[PDB]
Amino acid sequence: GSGIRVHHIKRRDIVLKWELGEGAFGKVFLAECHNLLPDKMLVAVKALKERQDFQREAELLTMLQHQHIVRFFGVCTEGRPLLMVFEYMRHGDLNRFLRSHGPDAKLLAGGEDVAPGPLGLGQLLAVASQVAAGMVYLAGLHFVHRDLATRNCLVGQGLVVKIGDFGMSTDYYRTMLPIRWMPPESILYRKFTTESDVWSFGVVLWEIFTYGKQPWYQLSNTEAIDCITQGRELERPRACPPEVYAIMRGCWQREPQQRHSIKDVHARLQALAQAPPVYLD
Ligand SMILES: Fc1cccc([C@H]2CCCN2c2ccc3ncc(-c4ccccn4)n3n2)c1
Repeated sequence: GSGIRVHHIKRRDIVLKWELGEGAFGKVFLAECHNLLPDKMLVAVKALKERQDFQREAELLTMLQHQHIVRFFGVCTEGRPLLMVFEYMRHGDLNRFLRSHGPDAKLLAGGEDVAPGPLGLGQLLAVASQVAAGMVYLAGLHFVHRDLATRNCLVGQGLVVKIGDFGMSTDYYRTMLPIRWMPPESILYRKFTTESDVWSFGVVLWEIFTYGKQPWYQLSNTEAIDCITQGRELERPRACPPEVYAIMRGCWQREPQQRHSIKDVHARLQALAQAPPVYLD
């Protein structure tokens, strides 16, 4: 049948090195690949635990290509396990990267490409702008991401940041809803739209400027649901300038239609990134 051509990779061409991570996304390995882009190169490989969903995912991953979507190279389906092959993002998921650079961080981090310790305001803004740029692309295709959160973004060489997992853990509530990232219309009416992604992106913005804290971390899942549906908003992070907090708050309008577009949000973030406001205290 007709569909997107998905690149296939021979199995003897993939040499698994070791596991990088486990979780809701499956098992991810570091691997060498021959011959992807002409000689040998590191990639990330997702090995699937347990068939039909895989091909659909591979098709969609093939379609969704952007500077701020993690590069997908193709699949290996000759024998088990099924493999999906990605560019290797050397700094891992954005939530852990943020935490390792937070003030609270227990150890020093890096990396010859990024300084250890807290990120600059300009860098935090560059991280936010890049995730937004990714979201602009997806909204342009009417792709709705139902689990936008820093745990699903990846950080590569020199602080390039990309959306890393599409969602096709205490951050979830029993399906599993990333309830702390969800807008009122999702919780109340089970509606999720591109405007709902603007809300979630507002929460991502908060994650970034708290160096990866969990939204409403003091509260239970039902208590957080109470906050979200009663109109209580996450407080301004100490490292977050008032200009950036105004952007978050624009994302958190109760009425979806009064939230600013992701295009507008990205534009304001990128402007700040190019000229970061002075901010202390
Ligand atoms: F946005 C996420 C969050 C978590 C996992 C992924 C996985 C599943 C889909 C693709 N992917 C990738 C793709 C490339 C890559 N380079 C390094 C890593 C990685 C992953 C976990 C821990 C350390 N490193 N990854 N991970 C994406």
